[PDB]
Amino acid sequence: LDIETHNLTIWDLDRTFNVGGFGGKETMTLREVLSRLRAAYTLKVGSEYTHILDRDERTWLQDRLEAGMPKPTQAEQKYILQKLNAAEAFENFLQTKYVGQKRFSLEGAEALIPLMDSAIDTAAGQGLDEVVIGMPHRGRLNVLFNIVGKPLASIFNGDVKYHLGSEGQHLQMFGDGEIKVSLTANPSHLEAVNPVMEGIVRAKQDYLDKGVDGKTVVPLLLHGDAAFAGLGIVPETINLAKLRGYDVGGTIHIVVNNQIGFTTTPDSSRSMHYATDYAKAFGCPVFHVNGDDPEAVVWVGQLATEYRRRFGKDVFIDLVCYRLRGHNEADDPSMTQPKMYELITGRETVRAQYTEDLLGRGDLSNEDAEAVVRDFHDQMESVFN
Amino acid sequence: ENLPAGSALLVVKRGPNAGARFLLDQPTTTAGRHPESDIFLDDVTVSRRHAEFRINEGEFEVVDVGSLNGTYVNREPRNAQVMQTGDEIQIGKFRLVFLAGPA
Ligand SMILES: Cc1ncc(C[n+]2csc(CCOP(=O)(O)OP(=O)(O)O)c2C)c(N)n1
Ligand SMILES: [Mg+2]
Repeated sequence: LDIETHNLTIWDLDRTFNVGGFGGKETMTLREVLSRLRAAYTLKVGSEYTHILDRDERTWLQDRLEAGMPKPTQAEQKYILQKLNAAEAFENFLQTKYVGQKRFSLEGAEALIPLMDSAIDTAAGQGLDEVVIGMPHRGRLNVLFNIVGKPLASIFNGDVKYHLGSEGQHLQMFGDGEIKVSLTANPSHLEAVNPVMEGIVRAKQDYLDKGVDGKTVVPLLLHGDAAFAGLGIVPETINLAKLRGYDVGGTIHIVVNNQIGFTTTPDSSRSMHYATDYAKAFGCPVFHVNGDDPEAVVWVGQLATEYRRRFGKDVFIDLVCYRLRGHNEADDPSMTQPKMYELITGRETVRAQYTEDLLGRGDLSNEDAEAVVRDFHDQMESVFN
Repeated sequence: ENLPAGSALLVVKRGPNAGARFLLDQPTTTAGRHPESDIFLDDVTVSRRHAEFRINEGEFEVVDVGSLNGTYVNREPRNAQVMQTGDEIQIGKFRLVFLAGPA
């Protein structure tokens, strides 16, 4: 990626070259070529797509990634801020009003809530029937309140809340679409829900009976980074994707990459460079996204749901975040990883950072600016009534 | 229909409590996520104080009182508007329909 490796120097930056339709142009300067390549492939979204064999599906991804993320409207921007406010408000209620919930915290990975919302909303606009979710413990009660839509009374009243299943409806803010949302039951044994969830989706598709052009129930599956690279059930289930009795039209995969297992680091967890490298065995695209840029996270959710409907294959999203607290209720993570938890302790939250960025681009009026402040107090008063 | 003269009605077309009916018959009526609101609409998308409905010389008006998401009348953002029968009003993810009474 250095210009010295390709026998080019600073003296070539303002000379013009033939580029063969790159950026919809025949000629361009090296300065302009470098600008565009860096804007497309080196900021907050990293893409792996050139290993795909079909020319038509390689060109579709190339054109969308090099056009860039569209500039979102003010209304859109305020809707992303309201979801982050709700996510953080619920984390505070759980930590204060109940005990032994530090294990199950989503603090560090609050952008998960606006990513899942983006995908479910895109599916409702496509005209599809249901979304089935499978996931582990981390963030489960947050997903029950902010994505499935259960009341607080229902959540807080055999087995625990962290393993039972639920159903709900998702209406579309800026459209006329509705869609059902379901959450599957599972044990503590990691990744054992993967094949069970796929089977539930195929049974529901068969009952609707819409043919090959159908496939109108979307599977959304959440993993952790250590479990995804380590347990063999993960690639065993992806191998059923294109077979005759087992095909469900693709699976959207989200890997929450918080750069730690329990007391174990990625060096001692996998022999692959990234955790999502099984994608290159099955010929599918991978999007790596920064969990502290919420506008980039909502774009990747939309693009992945559009790729599934067009090509009917699996798609993989890597959400790079961190884990604020330890896995145990009373356990110090600096005991084993002291250098990593120097960087983590005493940061600003993703909500705080995004509020500061909107109030410092001068788009918002005086009346509009007061409202952004008051929204976080409203969400808090509501949960603690 | 059998509505008293000078009154009006709002009915929930789309939302969790769809089919619910509310009666506009007093000079000011409040609508939001505050539990002491006249029209209580419980959802994350609605603000604690969101809009008021006001009756002034036999004429019905909607007014935004400083919400984050704003109020829409027939899929167009407005700060105040006088409503005619069969108009769609959006407060969050709730959509309501306005029906006048006898004069
Ligand atoms: C099959 C199985 N093996 C081992 C465990 C023990 N276990 C519980 S939590 C955990 C760590 C998982 O780490 P990761 O998948 O990276 O996600 P994180 O919880 O850090 O988000 C392990 C090994 C388990 N629950 N199930
Ligand atoms: Mg992890």
